[PDB]
Amino acid sequence: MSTLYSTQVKAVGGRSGTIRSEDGILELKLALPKELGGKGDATNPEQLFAAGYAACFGNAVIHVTRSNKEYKIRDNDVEVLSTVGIVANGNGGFALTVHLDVTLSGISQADAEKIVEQTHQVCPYSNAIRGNIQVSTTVYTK
Amino acid sequence: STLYSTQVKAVGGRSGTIRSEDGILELKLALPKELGGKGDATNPEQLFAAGYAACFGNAVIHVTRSNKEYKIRDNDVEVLSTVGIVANGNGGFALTVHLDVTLSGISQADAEKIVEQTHQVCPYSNAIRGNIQVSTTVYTK
Repeated sequence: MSTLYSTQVKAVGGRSGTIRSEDGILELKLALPKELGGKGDATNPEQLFAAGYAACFGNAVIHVTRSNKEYKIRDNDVEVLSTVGIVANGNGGFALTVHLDVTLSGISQADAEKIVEQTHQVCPYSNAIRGNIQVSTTVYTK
Repeated sequence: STLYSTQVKAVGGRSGTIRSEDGILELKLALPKELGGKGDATNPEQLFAAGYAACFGNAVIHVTRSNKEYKIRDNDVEVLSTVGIVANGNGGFALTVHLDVTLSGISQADAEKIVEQTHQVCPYSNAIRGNIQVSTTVYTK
């Protein structure tokens, strides 16, 4: 299959530097959080990953709910709260952890759990990290 | 032990919003024009490209300063990530990743060896190994 969309982002200076997409849409400074000896003035790779994952997955949730043909939902009926952490692995190394809190409005609990299970096969983030990060997921309805 | 943890809330998918719990990261999201959107705002692929390129560059700095053959400052490292989204063969989507990594003031062979070492260190490269075959080109400027 051919690539549906591609984008480029330039990062200079590591976790204390800057990032800027080539189209200028995304441009912001980075800072080490206080937990890693920084100020926390600005975002960080974990925050950026958390945001992109939560947004991909929520969109895939909408996409799966609508392909199942049962529920009437609008986009804002889906909320994903991602928790992204960085832990120590091996000797001195670092690994990521991900937990997803998925809240669906106007859907039964069993259907929401089945929907969320389905979207893990859809969102490219989940497919990207399967087996390396053991993603945990809790499904809420409201 | 968990050394740092962050939370981001996303409402409405690729046309909605994101907001970190501490308020530091708050952005609108839009579908790109290639997918029929207006492209007013960022998207999950840009966010991933930005996070990945920032980790790898930071891990490149650490690896270079761990072999201790070159004295290098932060802005001597630049990572240009190319992230695409493609449909897989099984009713889902997959990411593609390419990294153009530019290291100032060091030889080509040392830069290639440093980048190879970094791929074992950056959590994002470890996060996707076996699912995404990352391609990498090393430049020395």
